[PDB]
Amino acid sequence: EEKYELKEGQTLDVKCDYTLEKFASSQKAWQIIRDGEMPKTLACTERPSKNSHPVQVGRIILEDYHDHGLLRVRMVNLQVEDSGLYQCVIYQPPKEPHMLFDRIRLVVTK
Amino acid sequence: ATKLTEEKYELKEGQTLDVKCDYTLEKFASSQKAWQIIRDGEMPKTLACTERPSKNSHPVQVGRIILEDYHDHGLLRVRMVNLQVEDSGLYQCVIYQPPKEPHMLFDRIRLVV
Repeated sequence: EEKYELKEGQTLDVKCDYTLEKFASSQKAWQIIRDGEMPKTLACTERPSKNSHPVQVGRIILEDYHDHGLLRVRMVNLQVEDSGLYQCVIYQPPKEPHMLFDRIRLVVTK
Repeated sequence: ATKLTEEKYELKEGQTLDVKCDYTLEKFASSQKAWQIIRDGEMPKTLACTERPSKNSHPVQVGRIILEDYHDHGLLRVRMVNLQVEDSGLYQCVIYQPPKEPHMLFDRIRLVV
């Protein structure tokens, strides 16, 4: 329930920590939580996740810092319609993803 | 947990910003490293960098910026001395690794003077 208020054109830059010894090479994803608590994946790493390589999907950039146990997420050139609830997960189909810890709320205004 | 990449430093004119940027020693000890400012609509801009290769401990001084690369544990120390209001901004430590994009070390620094 951390909430970040940003303006159009700005960048959200966050770090999601995970247990290095368990999840460093696990595939990971950034999701928006839509109506009815229904997650939608907007960007994911490769399987296995590559250390450091920036993965850019649309305006989202993922960078997995294997040596520090965190996934960095950037949402660049923000738009009002990016506003919502987001989370990092460990992406492991065909099982349901493992939520890493928490969700955040992003609010983008003009 | 999920947190902002930046860490906020609120300081007064005349004081010194003194931060550490940890890195993986066995990968990056000799790599050239830099302190950059992140301005809106521009590429990150290096204000000071180590030599290539980076020397153990010897300070590099550019204006009021002091860089020190400690090879005992793999840590880049950055100071900005005699701080001015105009120093306020968003900064990062990076490791150069051409032809890849520079690799950012955590945490970014949100400086408010």
